[PDB]
Amino acid sequence: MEVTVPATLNVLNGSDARLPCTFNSCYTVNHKQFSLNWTYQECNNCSEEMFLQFRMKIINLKLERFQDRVEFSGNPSKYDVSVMLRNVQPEDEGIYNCYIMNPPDRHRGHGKIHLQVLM
Amino acid sequence: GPQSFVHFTKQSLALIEQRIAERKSKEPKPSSDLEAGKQLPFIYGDIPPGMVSEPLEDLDPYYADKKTFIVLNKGKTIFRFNATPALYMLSPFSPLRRISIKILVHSLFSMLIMCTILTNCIFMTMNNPPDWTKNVEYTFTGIYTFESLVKILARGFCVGEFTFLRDPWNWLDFVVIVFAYLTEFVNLGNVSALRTFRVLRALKTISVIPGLKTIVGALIQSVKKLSDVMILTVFCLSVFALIGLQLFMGNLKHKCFRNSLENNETLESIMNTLESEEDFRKYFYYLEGSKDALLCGFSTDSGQCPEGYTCVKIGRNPDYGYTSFDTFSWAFLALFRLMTQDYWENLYQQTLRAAGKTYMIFFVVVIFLGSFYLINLILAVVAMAYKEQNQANIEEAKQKELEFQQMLDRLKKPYWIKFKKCIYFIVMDPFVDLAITICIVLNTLFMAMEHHPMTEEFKNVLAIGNLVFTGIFAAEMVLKLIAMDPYEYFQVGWNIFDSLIVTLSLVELFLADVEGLSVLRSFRLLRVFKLAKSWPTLNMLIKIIGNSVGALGNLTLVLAIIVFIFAVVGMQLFGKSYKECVCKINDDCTLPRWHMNDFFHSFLIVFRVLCGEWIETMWDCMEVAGQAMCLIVYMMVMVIGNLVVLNLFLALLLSSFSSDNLTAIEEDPDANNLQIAVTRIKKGINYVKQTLREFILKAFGKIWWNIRKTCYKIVEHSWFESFIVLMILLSSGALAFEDIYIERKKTIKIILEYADKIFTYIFILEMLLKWIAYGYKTYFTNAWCWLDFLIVDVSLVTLVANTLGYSDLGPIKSLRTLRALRPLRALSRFEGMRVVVNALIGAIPSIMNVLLVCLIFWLIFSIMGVNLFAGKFYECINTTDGSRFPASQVPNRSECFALMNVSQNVRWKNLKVNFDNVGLGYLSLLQVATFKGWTIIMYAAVDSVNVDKQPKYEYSLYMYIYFVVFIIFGSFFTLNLFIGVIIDNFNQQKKKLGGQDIFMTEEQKKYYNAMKKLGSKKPQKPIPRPGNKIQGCIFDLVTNQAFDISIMVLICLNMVTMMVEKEGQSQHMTEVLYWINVVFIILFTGECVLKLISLRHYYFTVGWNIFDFVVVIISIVGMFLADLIETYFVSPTLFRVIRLARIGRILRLVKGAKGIRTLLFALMMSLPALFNIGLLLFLVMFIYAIFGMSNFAYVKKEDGINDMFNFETFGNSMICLFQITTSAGWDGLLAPILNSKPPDCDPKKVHPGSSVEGDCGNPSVGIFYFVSYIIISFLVVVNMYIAVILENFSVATEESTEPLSEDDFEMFYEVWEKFDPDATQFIEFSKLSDFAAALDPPLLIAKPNKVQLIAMDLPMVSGDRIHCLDILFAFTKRVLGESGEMDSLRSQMEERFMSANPSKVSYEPITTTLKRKQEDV
Amino acid sequence: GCVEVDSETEAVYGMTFKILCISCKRRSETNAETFTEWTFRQKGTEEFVKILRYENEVLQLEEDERFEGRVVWNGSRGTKDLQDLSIFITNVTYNHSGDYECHVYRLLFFENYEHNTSVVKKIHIEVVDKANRDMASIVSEIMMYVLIVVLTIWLVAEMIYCYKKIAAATETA
Ligand SMILES: NC(=O)OC[C@@H]1N=C(N)N2CCC(O)(O)[C@@]23N=C(N)N[C@@H]13
Ligand SMILES: *[C@@H]1O[C@H](CO)[C@@H](O)[C@H](O)[C@H]1NC(C)=O
Repeated sequence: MEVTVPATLNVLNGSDARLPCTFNSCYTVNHKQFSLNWTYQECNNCSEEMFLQFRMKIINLKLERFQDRVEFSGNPSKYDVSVMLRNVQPEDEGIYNCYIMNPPDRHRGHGKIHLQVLM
Repeated sequence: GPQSFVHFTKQSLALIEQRIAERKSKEPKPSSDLEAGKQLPFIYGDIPPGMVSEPLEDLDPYYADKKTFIVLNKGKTIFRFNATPALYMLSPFSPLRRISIKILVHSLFSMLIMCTILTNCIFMTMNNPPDWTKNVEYTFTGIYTFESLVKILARGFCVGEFTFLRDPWNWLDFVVIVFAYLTEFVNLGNVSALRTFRVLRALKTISVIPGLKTIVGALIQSVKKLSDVMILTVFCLSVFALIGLQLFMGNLKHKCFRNSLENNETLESIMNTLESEEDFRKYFYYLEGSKDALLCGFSTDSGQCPEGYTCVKIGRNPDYGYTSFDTFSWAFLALFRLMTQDYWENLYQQTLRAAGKTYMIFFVVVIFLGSFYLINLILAVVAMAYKEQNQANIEEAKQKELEFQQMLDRLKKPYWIKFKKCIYFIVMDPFVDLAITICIVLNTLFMAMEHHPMTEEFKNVLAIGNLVFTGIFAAEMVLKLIAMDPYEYFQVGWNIFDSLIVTLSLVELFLADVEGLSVLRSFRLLRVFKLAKSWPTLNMLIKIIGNSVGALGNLTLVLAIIVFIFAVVGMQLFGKSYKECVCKINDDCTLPRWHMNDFFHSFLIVFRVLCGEWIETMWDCMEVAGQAMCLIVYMMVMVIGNLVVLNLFLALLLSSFSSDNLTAIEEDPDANNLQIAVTRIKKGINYVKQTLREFILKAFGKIWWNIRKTCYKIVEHSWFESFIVLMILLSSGALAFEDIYIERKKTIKIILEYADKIFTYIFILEMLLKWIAYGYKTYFTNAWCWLDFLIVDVSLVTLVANTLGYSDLGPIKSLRTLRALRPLRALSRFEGMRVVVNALIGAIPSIMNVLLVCLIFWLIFSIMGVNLFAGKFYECINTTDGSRFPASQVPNRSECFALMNVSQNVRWKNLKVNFDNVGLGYLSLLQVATFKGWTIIMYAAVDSVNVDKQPKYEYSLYMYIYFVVFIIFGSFFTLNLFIGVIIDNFNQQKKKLGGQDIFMTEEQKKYYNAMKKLGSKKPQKPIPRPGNKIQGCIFDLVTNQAFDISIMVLICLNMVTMMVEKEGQSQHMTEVLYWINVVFIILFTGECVLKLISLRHYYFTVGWNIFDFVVVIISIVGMFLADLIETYFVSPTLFRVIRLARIGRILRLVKGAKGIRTLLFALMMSLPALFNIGLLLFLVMFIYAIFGMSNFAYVKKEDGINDMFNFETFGNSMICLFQITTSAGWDGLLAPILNSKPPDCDPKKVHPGSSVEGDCGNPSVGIFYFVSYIIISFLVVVNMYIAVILENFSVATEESTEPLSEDDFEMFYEVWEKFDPDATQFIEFSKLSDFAAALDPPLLIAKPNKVQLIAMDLPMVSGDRIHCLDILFAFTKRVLGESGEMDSLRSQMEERFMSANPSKVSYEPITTTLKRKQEDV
Repeated sequence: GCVEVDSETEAVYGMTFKILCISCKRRSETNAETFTEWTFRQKGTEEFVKILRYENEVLQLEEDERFEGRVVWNGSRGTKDLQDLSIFITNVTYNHSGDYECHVYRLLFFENYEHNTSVVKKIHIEVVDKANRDMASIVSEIMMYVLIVVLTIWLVAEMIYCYKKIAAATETA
């Protein structure tokens, strides 16, 4: 599955960071079966923390590390699964992953963004 | 100028420019033989060694003025350029420009680039290329750039007249390299289409091969000649699509929904909340195994639905939604699919299930008019185009050859030798040829004895037989090898073939090569062609093959290139989609059986489209890759591929069967040693007869004749024949009633019994009467009386065996089924059927010889198929799901039976039509050659691992090659030969009865001539001008072309307003379309009223005016009667049939195009013959229908035999037979008739309400039935095709200009009055020499006129005088020629003369001028 | 396939007689579970009384003495999907004259759907003393004979007329 994300995303501290993610799946997005997991790790060999998941409806896990700054910013039926991180902080630097399953499409998609926080 | 060779030099250029300045200060065509691209005429001899490949001054004087210079290569090739500096930088003299010239025209300059192109092609057919291909792409681009640079470095870009950008092929390679560089050095994205752009490199083959530019030019010309037929096709399709949209709008949305819903639900909520395939199956009745829901219907002759379900019009259409008459666009698609007869039986059955079965009358007319007739028109026009072009080309070639010949004439004015001669005397050709050919036929019959369940003894028998034949073959090989010089032996092609085969056989013998037995079988089988020396038709088929690969090899090459290109582009655009979107076209998320994901399968799909099957692949393609591109691709493939294929086909036909053009052989040196040996053995046997008969002789009444004449008088009387015809019709019609419902109507049953008795009595009396008057000798020496005799004897035997009581005694029950031959008694009565019947018998000898050749060729193929697939088709399916088992479990037959023992619903089931022996081989080959049922056989073939091993998916993937080679040498080449022999035979027949039509009765001939007269009458009176100033001024306004043009534009707009009506339209659109129709009707009525006021009563003269009035009346009455049907009565079906009247106005568009009118007139003029053939075909349909009902009415409803479309009633049987008259679906009907044993059938099944038991059919009679029927129908439709093609060839060529105006008739009389002042209408032959010299052109005849005046064959009346009309007719014949109107004009001028001068005594001719001069000399 | 045929109406006294009651399904490919009841009122009385019931390959016969014995099953055997509810009378008497009612109770089986249907068929049975040949049969036989005779007569008439004509004309020359 083709997943389009910026490999590196550079955002100023305090600004809003939209993490763009779209995916080219031919099959129509069935909200009763579509799956999205947006996870976050600190390094390629570090632990992933799921912070948002599409199961029936958008589930925001409200991880303490993000406070209430995570928002969904996509539209699954339009093949957009982007997220928004409001008022970015230096600790938000790291790796963010968009996992995508669009049954009955066989292949799972994976986008990986390296978010860097500028002064 | 043989010594006109001059290095292009600066002084020559200065002279050019000087002369050009001379020309411009004072202010013809090029010799096509010196034109570039051609070859230098030999009149210049060899080239000086320093002159070749060097700028030479222009030879043609036409260009000798303009700045030009040519170069000739070492192959005498002419190459023109321009002397102007290229981009004002390179003078022709410059060394760089010279070296580029040297490189450009060089024989390594084509081979280089051609090899590169071919490697590029072989690199395009790569699904996922490795990374070598990146460097290879770079190098390819480099070579192309290098070539383009060399070209624009010796021709200039566009500065002058011989420059790079001039040739369109240079445009092609230019845009190729432009796109290449763009893609490679900008790298934007969407590389799919960008890479598709790189298939145009393949087109560069057409520019690097010498004979591939002329071919495409010819194709373009043949296309250009198709304008009228394209127009008529679009128009007819659109009209029929309007009809179908009117009659069927929304019918295919009929599914049957469950009556009882739960929990307060309705149709709207449900259709809103459901989206699945299971959820749809819960509420709508779906037949097991079907993606689309069962089409119910509202009428009583429509498909019924199970209790608990009501017919409702809701949901999407079937086939993913791509089949419906809901909108004009989808109706047009469906009708285009109907025109090409692609899978049209499914649309047929789906429309007859939703709408009533009475709606078939629409399919009959559509099939006949559209498919048959339009396709015949296309074939006719393409054949005329090709014929004439070929004829012109050959004529031009002959003229050039003649010129060349004329110019040539102008130029002229130890022990080895001993046993060698021994064995060469021993080669003994008059007998060993027979020996070895009998050996060959024996070998062929011997290999045709394999089957699947053989025994070991048979195996070793076959082994020893093959060994013996191989030894004999090698022995004859080595004998002829040593007997003739080995070099001489090897010289002869046939001996090369034989040696090849024998050597391959021996290689098979020696080592362990048993693996590839395919090649062994194939090669020893091909040996049969050695019979072509003594068999003319086999030799003709070999010639048809030789022509297609060696005289028309360029056309075949173009076909291969086009197929390759289409395959490649199909892979690039659609290949990824099939992998990504697979679950949308398949339930197991695996690629379907036909895809475009790699080159081989893409090629197979292109081949399928070429064969004729394109609708199904296209639906899957639309699902995975969108409608637009899929449609475009498939339509381009269809049209272009079919064009090229028909061109190749017709080229083969004309070239090969031009026997008269290929008959130049001298006296046969050796009548084949078959004939020599035949004479020798005849002499020998006559000898032996003589000596053996010698040894045998040594060892040992006025009442009777009156009765005869009376019976004659009776049985020849018209009342009698009419009565017998009536009885025949009554008897035949009484056979249509013994359906399976005969028990419900018992009174009719008894009536029919006694009527059969009466009919038998009448026919016996008639037979006795015939014997009494005709006599025994005359009665039995006929083919009709024997038929009647047989029929009446069968009936009499049945009657006597029923009255006696010994009925139901074995064969007596079967003999009763022969009552379905009673309709055959009508053949002798209707002359219309009789003419075509006698025509068909005339063709039987010629077809029989070809049928034999076809059978031999098929045997060569069926034996191969038997050696490849003997019993490998058995699979261990699951009966409930009908699904083959995964083959990872259940690998072999033993495992399948071990499964049977534990499970319950599995079978080790063989295919029904397989290759288990040459019989089923012939059957499978027939199915393949008709493209019906071919796919099922192919899937198993390519899935076959071994004899008892379970089939695996695409294990033998390349077996498709087998079917491809078959379809090419069977179906394509055999059909070519067939058509050729048929047209030759029909030409010979038409010539035999003296150039007359063979499909029309004598009465129809006169009707045909009268209907021909209606074409181009030509005497025209004026329509009267009105006396009244007011009426007259408006009349002038009414008859202007502007009014007509406006009316045509309104008719076109009316059509457009009709096209926009869809299904589910809002009330607003309904109302506004209603009102627009109202306004159109008003304007049409108005136009008519206005003309009836201006034109007075002269309106009803032109037939088109009468048609206009009728269509106006029908339109207005349709409108008002619809408005009354709405608010008084209630009928949906009749309402739409009434509204069908408005399509009448659309037909007025024919009034405009003079091109379409000719085609429709040809169709009309070819109706009677079509009518007679249709009568014969309907009669055959009736007899088969009755047999079918009697024999199959109780077979299992399996596949193609539904609740509808069975043989249970006459109507159903007819619907089935009309369907398979086009051969569509016959495989489907035949399949359930092949069940003859459990568990495929039950022979003890009780039918409620009857006494018949078994539900399975006798396979032998079923086969015979279907195969014979399709063969006969094929013959009949070939006859129809020939009829239409002949009539079109005639009509297109009937007329000539006849530019003689009436003033040329007056000047003929004004000169006549100067020599005959008495108006005696008779002039002396002596005065003819001057009368022809006093006429003005074109009737002028200059002195010496007498040489021509004798050759015109004028008759001479008593006194050596000639009549006026004799002289007039001879002169108009000289200027016009022999056209079809010429015999018609002579007719009308004579009858106008006979009615004016009843004095016939003075018109008798005693001699003619040609006969008179012969008497003079 | 299945055809609905109507039963005969005349029973020869002292003989056997088969009563037909056929009820075909709309679509043959469906599968159901049928059972039936038969009910008969005697000619001259007005009350329909049950006489039998057939289900699970067993015919349960009511104890009505008019049909004690004399009745056996004729429909489908071992199918549960009957489509034919005929019964057979042996040794017809005069008591068997009246009206017959053939109630079918089908139960179609669908995807997620079960439609308990029901049909009713009525028959009138009159017991005669001797089988009276049909009116249609005898009139058809008579028509056959008279047609044969009239066509033969027209034939012979034209024959004698033409014969006299030709024999006179040949002697005229
Ligand atoms: N399966 C096969 O033979 O493929 C070819 C094509 N496809 C079908 N599904 N058909 C239904 C029956 C049939 O004859 O096989 C056919 N009907 C036509 N007109 N061509 C065939
Ligand atoms: C009907 O009844 C008769 C008499 O008992 C019996 O012999 C016959 O087998 C039955 N037939 C059927 C169709 O059940």
